[PDB]
Amino acid sequence: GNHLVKDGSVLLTCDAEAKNITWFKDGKMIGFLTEDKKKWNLGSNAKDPRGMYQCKGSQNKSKPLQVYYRMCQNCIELNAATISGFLFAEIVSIFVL
Amino acid sequence: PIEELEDRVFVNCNTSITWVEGTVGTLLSDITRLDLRGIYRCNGTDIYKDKESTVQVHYRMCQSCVELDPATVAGIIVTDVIAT
Amino acid sequence: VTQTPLKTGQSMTLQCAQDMNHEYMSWYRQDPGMGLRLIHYSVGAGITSTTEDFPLRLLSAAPSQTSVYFCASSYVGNTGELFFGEGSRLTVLEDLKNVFPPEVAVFEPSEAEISHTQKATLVCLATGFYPDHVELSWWVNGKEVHSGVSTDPQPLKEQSRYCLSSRLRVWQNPRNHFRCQVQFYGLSENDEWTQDRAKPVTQIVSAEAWVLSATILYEILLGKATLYAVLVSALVLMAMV
Amino acid sequence: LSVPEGENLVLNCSFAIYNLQWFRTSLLLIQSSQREQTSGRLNASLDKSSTLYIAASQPGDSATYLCAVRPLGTSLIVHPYIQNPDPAVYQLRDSKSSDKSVCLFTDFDSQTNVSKDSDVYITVLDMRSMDFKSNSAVAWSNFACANAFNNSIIPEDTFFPSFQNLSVIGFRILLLKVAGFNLLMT
Amino acid sequence: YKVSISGTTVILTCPQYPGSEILWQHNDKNIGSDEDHLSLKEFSELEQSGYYVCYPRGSKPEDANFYLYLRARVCENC
Amino acid sequence: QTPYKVSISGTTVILTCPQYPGSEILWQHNDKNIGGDEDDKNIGSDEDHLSLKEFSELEQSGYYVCYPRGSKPEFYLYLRARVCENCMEMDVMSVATIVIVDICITGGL
Amino acid sequence: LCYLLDGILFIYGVIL
Amino acid sequence: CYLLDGILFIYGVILTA
Ligand SMILES: *[C@@H]1O[C@H](CO)[C@@H](O[C@@H]2O[C@H](CO)[C@@H](O[C@@H]3O[C@H](CO)[C@@H](O)[C@H](O)[C@@H]3O)[C@H](O)[C@H]2NC(C)=O)[C@H](O)[C@H]1NC(C)=O
Ligand SMILES: *[C@@H]1O[C@H](CO)[C@@H](O[C@@H]2O[C@H](CO)[C@@H](O)[C@H](O)[C@H]2NC(C)=O)[C@H](O)[C@H]1NC(C)=O
Ligand SMILES: *[C@@H]1O[C@H](CO)[C@@H](O[C@@H]2O[C@H](CO)[C@@H](O)[C@H](O)[C@H]2NC(C)=O)[C@H](O)[C@H]1NC(C)=O
Ligand SMILES: CC(C)CCC[C@@H](C)[C@H]1CC[C@H]2[C@@H]3CC=C4C[C@@H](O)CC[C@]4(C)[C@H]3CC[C@]12C
Ligand SMILES: CC(C)CCC[C@@H](C)[C@H]1CC[C@H]2[C@@H]3CC=C4C[C@@H](O)CC[C@]4(C)[C@H]3CC[C@]12C
Ligand SMILES: *[C@@H]1O[C@H](CO)[C@@H](O)[C@H](O)[C@H]1NC(C)=O
Ligand SMILES: *[C@@H]1O[C@H](CO)[C@@H](O)[C@H](O)[C@H]1NC(C)=O
Repeated sequence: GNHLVKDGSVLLTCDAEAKNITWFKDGKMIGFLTEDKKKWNLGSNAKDPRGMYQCKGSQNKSKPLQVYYRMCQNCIELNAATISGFLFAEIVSIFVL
Repeated sequence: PIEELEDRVFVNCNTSITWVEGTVGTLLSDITRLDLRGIYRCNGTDIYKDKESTVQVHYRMCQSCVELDPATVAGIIVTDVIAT
Repeated sequence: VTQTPLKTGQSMTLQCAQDMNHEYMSWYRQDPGMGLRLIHYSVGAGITSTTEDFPLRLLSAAPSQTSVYFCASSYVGNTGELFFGEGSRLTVLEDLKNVFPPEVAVFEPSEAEISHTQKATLVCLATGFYPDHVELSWWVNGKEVHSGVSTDPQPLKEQSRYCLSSRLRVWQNPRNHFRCQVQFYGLSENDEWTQDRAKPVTQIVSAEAWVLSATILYEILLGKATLYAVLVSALVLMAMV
Repeated sequence: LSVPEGENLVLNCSFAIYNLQWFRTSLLLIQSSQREQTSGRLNASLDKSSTLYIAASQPGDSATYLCAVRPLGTSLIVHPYIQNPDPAVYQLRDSKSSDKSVCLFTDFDSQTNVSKDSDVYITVLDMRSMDFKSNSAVAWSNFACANAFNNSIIPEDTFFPSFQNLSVIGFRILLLKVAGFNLLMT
Repeated sequence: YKVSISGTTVILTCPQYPGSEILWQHNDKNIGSDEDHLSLKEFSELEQSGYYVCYPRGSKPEDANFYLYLRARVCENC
Repeated sequence: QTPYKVSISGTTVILTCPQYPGSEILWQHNDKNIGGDEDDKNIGSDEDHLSLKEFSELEQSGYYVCYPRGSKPEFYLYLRARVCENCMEMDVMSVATIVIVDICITGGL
Repeated sequence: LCYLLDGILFIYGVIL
Repeated sequence: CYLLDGILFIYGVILTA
């Protein structure tokens, strides 16, 4: 059903034929891949690679894909144990007033 | 030649080793096998008898490496120095 | 040898290609852990279209298949080496209420374990999803790991619900960081499903436990200090101005 | 077959053949009339009118083997030698969003292999990276393991209890200095 | 799609296909969801990271023209 | 026996076969020929080397062989590293040089 | 399994 | 972290003092 685009490193595979794989970044040509490769480099999934990507071969193009990731600006587990830590750190730092 | 140990520079050999010591490493109870730039060589006989096979390797995978852009790590190293 | 890449009764096509001009070319299915069985071979056009691509196609997907696949090629008689390639698994679902995207759980050992054996054990658990078509693959360092891993093909029925577990034993370099995954060849995008309690597509799930979230929380503690430290260090610039 | 590591291993597969291969992938390959094949560490003496040999076995060799025939599987378990069995049971830190607890039993001896309660489920780890191998098993449910690992005869000396990563190793000194300004400004 | 950072409850908007009801093919409504919005509370990254998409009313599993993949976790204050 | 020489720098991976004083230098990797062609740009054809640009740390890892021309498959290399597109190998040997050079330059500062 | 030791680090910085 | 195992003996210097 189309949708040719699908450790911590994240790579996308285009299921097109092995003659041309072409990658569109944010709707524009950004790179070209050879036949010996089968994955597109996004890097570590933690390095905020958020965007909309889509691949093209000899055909027209496939269904566009989009994903979002972050450098963990909101990545927490706030139990009372960590509550003690961050709360005490805050109060002792601010006690300078 | 070399087989999988998920993080190791371990070498799969059927005969003793010949090596250059840039680093010492450690060998298995089976002295033919070695774990840890330095040059470390294996030496085989089973189908090469009257001759030898040889392997020199870059360390298999990485127990101590990470995928990264140094630019996207340079500043995160420079944090502790700008904090000085 | 290369290989790429389901409601009951659905159909699908499998592909395997070679550049070795092999004439003896076949397919192979493996019952995970105990058995491997074969599919008939075709030597050329007209008998059983191109010696290169020899595709495999399903007539009717059934939950009873429950195996992985292999496509093999070789020359006839010169050496005898039946060379193999990679593989993939099937999943046929009595869908809707039975199939869910995998829920994956992974743990860390105790302090006394590491203290007394110096070499820790890590385990991942996944709750099953009717039928018994389950997968599991550990992922560290950028590869699927086969060394030092346990696998049991049957998701242990509990009452019904299921669970399956695998062990990854191993620390002087905490650069090691772990993850657990499961590959679910779920329903395709082109088969029916009622959007209430909606459809899980073929998916791969992730579980991580290496300090599971302590490191991440200590990291976020930075932004809990950096911006305000910079602000108090920069508010003096009014006097500089 | 149940042997520790380092032992000589001989295996027999029972049945003028032209094709035959011992699968771990093909390792044993027979030609039309060749009598000996040698590779890796293994021996192969052939008689079609068929042997494999491991001079010093290792638990990595433990696998299910099959023999292929043409007209004209068998599983092997290889055990470690830990040189110091240390049987022990411990509980594992249960992650959040789970209402279950898991138990572990490891570092025991070969002869000392391992539920009885209404809602507990219980189940070689040839990790050659550690230059030895061990055996392990787990039990999980809803939970102190003292009553959990209770169905099997553990010996009386069993021990009971009472990229981001790279980054987090990085900025320790930056935190030490936010510890600095927030106190040097006083 | 749009997202929010604050708290252990996460929120996202699907502006696609206004004028008709919206249905989600993955992690649809324990969970609150409006006509064009989905609200998730106590989000664990362990079992809820995967493919996401929003479908209009009167649509079949093949009609999507956009797709989303995600992996996130809570902040409780942010 | 002078060994292989493998160098990793940025996205580029190179292999050397100094085992011959001349004659011919041909490469194979995973039962296929590589480096004999030059018209393709992410690999190199060299007087003694096999060159790989943008080495796929996950896919291009395998056995590498050295050839004099005219030979048959029947000194080998098995190569694995993380090359990606900017990563190298900060092995455990240099841990101090990574994590205490900061303190040393701090003390100098 | 070091966070405890950072805890003693904090208390010792406090008493210091 | 474990870097301060010998620095855990700032307990020691106050004992001397
Ligand atoms: C498979 O992959 C590559 C992807 O780069 C294709 O190679 C090159 O594609 C470019 C695209 O611009 C071609 O540029 C040509 O420029 C001039 C303009 O006057 C003209 O010859 C063409 O109209 C075209 O725009 C370029 O020729 C092409 N080939 C090479 C060798 O550089 C490659 O063609 C793809 N394979 C197929 C069968 O398309
Ligand atoms: C494998 O080990 C044996 C034993 O060290 C090596 O045999 C020597 O090889 C050299 C040539 O490299 C001969 O001149 C010596 O006579 C051999 N040794 C003895 C004791 O006679 C063999 O070379 C080793 N393989 C490699 C590649 O170095
Ligand atoms: C097969 O096992 C035997 C165990 O004896 C080994 O036999 C030796 O084979 C060599 C030639 O490879 C002969 O010259 C020796 O005489 C044999 N040994 C003895 C004691 O007679 C042989 O090495 C093994 N093959 C392997 C390990 O590949
Ligand atoms: C870095 C130095 C200055 C330490 C100062 C911050 C201290 C108080 C913080 C930093 C890391 C924190 C720990 C991080 C994670 C955990 C695991 C959790 O299950 C219990 C709380 C616990 C154990 C925290 C306790 C408080 C803690 C030790
Ligand atoms: C949160 C962490 C990781 C970053 C900052 C480190 C914190 C935990 C440490 C660094 C320096 C410490 C302070 C140093 C000095 C004093 C004065 C003493 O009479 C009470 C404790 C107090 C106020 C400490 C509280 C905790 C403190 C602020
Ligand atoms: C055009 O794109 C569509 C997207 O669904 C695809 O199915 C089709 O094969 C493509 N090519 C055509 C119509 O030639
Ligand atoms: C096969 O038979 C031989 C006969 O000596 C025996 O030593 C060996 O252990 C057997 N291998 C098996 C049963 O796997």
